[PDB]
Formats: sequence, structure tokens, C-alpha cells
Amino acid sequence: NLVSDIIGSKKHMEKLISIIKKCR
Amino acid sequence: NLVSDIIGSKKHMEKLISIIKKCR
Repeated sequence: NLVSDIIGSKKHMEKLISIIKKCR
Repeated sequence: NLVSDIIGSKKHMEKLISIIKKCR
């Protein structure tokens, strides 16, 4: 939610970090 | 405000997050 999503997106970002890593 | 600051920074991240897709 508006509060959890902030933190949740942080876990998603991890995946985003996992993505950049493809480069990396 | 962490709530607004993080969610806000995310907006800034979104853009960065967008670039990664175009890595590529």
C-alpha cells in the first residue's frame, strides 16, 4: 500500500538491481 | 518525510529505472 509499496518497491528495486546486473 | 521522501525519490528512481530498460 501507499506505505508498504514504498518499502515493497524497494524489494522490487532489488529485482531492478537484478536487472541492471544483466548489464553488469 | 520518509513516506513522501522515499515515495518521492522513487519518482526520481522511476526515470533511472526507465533507463535500465534501455540499458541496451
